[PDB]
Amino acid sequence: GLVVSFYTPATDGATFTAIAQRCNQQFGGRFTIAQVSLPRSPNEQRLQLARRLTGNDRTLDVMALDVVWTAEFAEAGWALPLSDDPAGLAENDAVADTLPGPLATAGWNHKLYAAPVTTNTQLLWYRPDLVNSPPTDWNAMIAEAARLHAAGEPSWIAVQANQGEGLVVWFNTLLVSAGGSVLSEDGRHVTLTDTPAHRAATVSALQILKSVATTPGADPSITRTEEGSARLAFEQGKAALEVNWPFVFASMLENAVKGGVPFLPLNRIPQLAGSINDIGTFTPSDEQFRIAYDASQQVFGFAPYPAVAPGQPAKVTIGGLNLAVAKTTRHRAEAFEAVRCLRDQHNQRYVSLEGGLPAVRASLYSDPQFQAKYPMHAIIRQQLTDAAVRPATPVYQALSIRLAAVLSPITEIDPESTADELAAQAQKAIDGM
Ligand SMILES: O[C@@H]1[C@@H](O)[C@@H](O[C@H]2O[C@H](CF)[C@@H](O)[C@@H](O)[C@@H]2O)O[C@H](CF)[C@H]1O
Repeated sequence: GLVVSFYTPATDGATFTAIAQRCNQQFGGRFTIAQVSLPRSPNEQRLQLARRLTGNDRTLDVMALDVVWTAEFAEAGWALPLSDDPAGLAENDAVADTLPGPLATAGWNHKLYAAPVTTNTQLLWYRPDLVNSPPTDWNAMIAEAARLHAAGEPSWIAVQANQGEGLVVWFNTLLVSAGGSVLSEDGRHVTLTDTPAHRAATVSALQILKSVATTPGADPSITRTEEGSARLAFEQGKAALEVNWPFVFASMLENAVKGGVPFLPLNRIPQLAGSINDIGTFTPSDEQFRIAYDASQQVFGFAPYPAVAPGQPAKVTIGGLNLAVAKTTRHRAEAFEAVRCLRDQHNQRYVSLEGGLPAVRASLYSDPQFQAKYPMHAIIRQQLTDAAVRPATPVYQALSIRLAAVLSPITEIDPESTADELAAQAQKAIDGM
């Protein structure tokens, strides 16, 4: 029958292709979901969708949106409200058995405009064979990197952050962890420097960025304009401390079994031969998972994101993907039916355990069979419960571009003057209404 197109980030395309294929067996031949890839970069993801939306591409049906695009797509009319489902089932489905943090990212002006499908929060990943106890706060991270450099050990702090959205995410986490905020609750005022407490938070965050950027043994890549991968730096043994989203867990086991991780030669364990399937994905039996995870524990550990204020946890910026029905769709009923099928319990287990993307269904985090394959589950749920959020505003794309340009390169941050420049650039973004 008809085709429901399903646009997703390219890096997640294989995972969502698998989910769509499962969802296509359950539709009685009434319709088919066809996954289509978008570039890497949240901003260029959005750009491609916005061109199709303003050009009235009537073949565009369902979109996997970064959590920061809700306000823009809702206010533009590009994402239909879930109440536009002709069956009237979308809103109840979106909230049922779903964590509240993700749901907050899917709303605008008191209505839902998307159904959460994946969420995200960053953890500390470390080498337990080199780092005796994982740092609990950022001054401790700095000290550990220095101690490693002095011992001749890998000294990079690999943070998934170059000159774009990941850098804005890191800054947002530090800022909110210190008690600040980019914008006011209603999104209409810049609150980086408007009170002494807010200015103090912004300065504290900038001081941490600058300190990490200039630790002895820091990555020479910080200053340049090119793109590096924290995940790959750690897998290659260039860093013993990494701050990243939890997809690095699935990556570490898979690439180790393939032979791509020098300090974790799972490719030399006979019991793991053939645990890569014929499309290249690590798909272990229960016993193979136990063998690979036990081996990995010697060289790979995880821990909460480091705090800014010692003594209590960080407030970690939430990430993820929400499923929205485009206003261009010719088939609203089937597009909303597809959204419900894409986020069902079976496909949520799959998106976390094979795709590396945290599920949004609360039940999974209370499910011992899921917990046995997703060992980070408790820290992830804790960090999603008291999460920082990036500002929700229709001009987010312009705000993030202006913020990232001030922050980058982080070696050139000077906390007091950079704080004022940030506030002035943020103000230009929201002055564009
Ligand atoms: O498509 C990928 C995605 O771009 C990127 O997304 C994550 O970082 C972004 C940049 F900070 C956040 O804006 C986003 O919210 C958050 O999920 O890494 C994911 C895997 F962790 C991928 O699935």
